[PDB]
Amino acid sequence: RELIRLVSSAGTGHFYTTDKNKRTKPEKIEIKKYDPVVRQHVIYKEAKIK
Amino acid sequence: GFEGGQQPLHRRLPKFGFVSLKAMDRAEVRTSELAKVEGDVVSLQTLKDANLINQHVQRVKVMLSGEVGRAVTLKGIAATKGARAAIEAAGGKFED
Amino acid sequence: TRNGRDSESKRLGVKLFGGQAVKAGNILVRLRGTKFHAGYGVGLGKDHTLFAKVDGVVKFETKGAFGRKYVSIVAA
Amino acid sequence: PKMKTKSGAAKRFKKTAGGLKHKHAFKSHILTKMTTKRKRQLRGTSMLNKSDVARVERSLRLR
RNA sequence: GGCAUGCUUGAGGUUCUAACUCUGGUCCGUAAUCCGGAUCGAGGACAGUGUAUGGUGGGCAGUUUGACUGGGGCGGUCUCCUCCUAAAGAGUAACGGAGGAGUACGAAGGUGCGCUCAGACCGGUCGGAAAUCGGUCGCAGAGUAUAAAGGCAAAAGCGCGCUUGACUGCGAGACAGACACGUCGAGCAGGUACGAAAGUAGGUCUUAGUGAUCCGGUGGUUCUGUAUGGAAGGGCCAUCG
RNA sequence: AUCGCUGUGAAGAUGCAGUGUAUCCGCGGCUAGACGGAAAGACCCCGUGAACCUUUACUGUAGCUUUGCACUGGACUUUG
RNA sequence: AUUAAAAACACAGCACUCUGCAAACACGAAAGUGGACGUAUAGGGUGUGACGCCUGCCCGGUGCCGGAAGGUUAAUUGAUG
RNA sequence: AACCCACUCCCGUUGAAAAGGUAGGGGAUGACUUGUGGAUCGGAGUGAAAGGCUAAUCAAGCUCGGAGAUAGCUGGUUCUC
RNA sequence: AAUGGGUCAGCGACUUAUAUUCAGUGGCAAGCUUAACCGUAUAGGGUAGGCGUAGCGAAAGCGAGUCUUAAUAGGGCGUU
Repeated sequence: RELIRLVSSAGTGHFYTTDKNKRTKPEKIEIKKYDPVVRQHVIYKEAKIK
Repeated sequence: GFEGGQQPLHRRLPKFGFVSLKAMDRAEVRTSELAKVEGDVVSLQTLKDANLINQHVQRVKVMLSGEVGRAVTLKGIAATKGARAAIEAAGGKFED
Repeated sequence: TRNGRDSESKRLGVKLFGGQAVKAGNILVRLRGTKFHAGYGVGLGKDHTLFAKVDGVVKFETKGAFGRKYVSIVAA
Repeated sequence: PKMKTKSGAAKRFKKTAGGLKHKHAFKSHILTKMTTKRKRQLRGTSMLNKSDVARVERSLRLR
């Protein structure tokens, strides 16, 4: 469970932070989450915290 | 500070900010004091002629903390909303 | 084989016994999995904490099938 | 000036008319384990309670 | 492809004498095995020394080398979770008795709808006590990601369909408590899941799964920004080691 | 104004309790006790004491050594 | 010196190793001086300890000695972004 | 034998003596003993080596300074209700 | 039967400076107070500076409010 970053599909630079088991679920996560800087729900699609 | 050897409060909590060098020469002069200058004018040097404000201060805001007493003129000196209201109410005026 | 090792004794049990005036957020029972169930105006938090949702006095009624102990608050 | 305030105490404890403000611990560098509800409630600038006041303003040279 | 050469530079070798060296000869200062000066010789841009730099370096130096402990040494143990000890509220010691943890999970979360497990029985043409089922009796003994305890029919167990509330801002009020920490949370606002709708949803049946500050790294920012406009650096917010 | 015993007691008593013995004071001897005198125990423990020795503890340093740049030049040849 | 005179140290003899002279080496921030007005049969270090018979096996570790020249590698250079 | 030493016993231990005496003992032409003068000194000398010695002092002399080092330790802390 | 003291007489241990906090006690009072220094000098002068009359915020700033916040909502701190 190495930790990842879920950045917002909207134009902001807001990110939620979580984990993932890489060696079982290697594909990326496209979960719809709530962005506070635009104040609507948008998809989040990211990894690579560095 | 020493708590017997555990981490004391002044090393266990974070440091939180900066001090502004902008505000070392700042000042505030409340409306109770504006009748104390002489000459029917409140200026920066006039507020330094009375001991109402230090030397090496440059920015004065006037806030509302009482009664303005007189009808004074405030040149070059900022004022809050209620204080500008209470100065202009009791005969004062305001320029720069 | 060797043997030490306890834990820090989580202070569980009944706060606010059965006639006491309660305010609308007070912890009733600290609980390790529902000894006492949630009654009339009481809440059942995450770790099975019973808390008060309204004011009144604690009841502690043994009600119904399954022999369950209920904490309820009667607005009195 | 013939009394030296501890400089690490002055960076940690700003004095207001309500007491001595400080920030909280635990909002550094391990922030995925914590829930948002813990990270939300260490975010502000709290007061300093009674057991700590005499020690801190003896360190901050005010006693 | 490159013909040729100079206008250059960088590493080697050989040679030269003029720097430099000589604890070589001979004069002279001088009546001096010092030291200079002159000259002859020999080495020679090496040696050597200054500064920078890698290597070696107990030759020397300043230190460190934990606590508990039926004295000390040895072994063991240090943080966290569950039961007993624990005296029917909390709490409660021992190098007392027993076990565990340093995580998993994008579904093992949310919601709507649906459903009960396990066991004897008796059934012989590969399994024969046993798999697959048809359940008569049944009568929670099953299961719960994981230790133990405590809980589970509104099942918190199990299956399926949709799906992200594993939201943001907070937060009345309590529990715990020396402090730093910690625990629960109705409600309000903004946006969303499911559901026809009441409603449920701020993760997981619950309690372990962890680590302060100071340093640094990264992304924002309304703030600051040492004459001024910017930057640099700092601050706050989010995050990593 | 300084006995014995048996107990008791910070746990081995001239001094406490009970009880026996015992006129007052030397001198010569002997050392069983006064946990006798001498030295703020050397053994043991402890001190976030010290000293000095060791090394493959940590961090350094003298010395030794490598190269760069100076002091340091010309001339050829091989060569990028 | 003042609780240990010994089986301890030394020793002749032995072997290893260094040192070509402005020697290795030592004391000296250096100049200098000892080694030595000596010169490898000399001089320093080390171990062993007259004599007699002898002094076996191992070069992995660590040191010391030599060897190519491949990787690594410092200051200094200062291409490029 | 002198001289130099110090193996043994006994005495002495508040000594005649802060290391001796009496009986015995070892060397006694040498790697001997000794006078006088000189040299080496404090992480520093010298050592046929014992941590020996360096002014009755030695696992780092003495003295004066830093200095009233430091001591979570020991001891003490003075009239009255 | 742990330590210490043979005895006497002298001596021998909470001081001082500078900053500060609290109490008590005074002077002035929305103000109080001077430091160096001047002074025919414990006077008088000198109010530079210090603290108080306003807070909040890390800050810009805004101010009887302010900070957080998308929020005139909540909440923190503050205000005869």
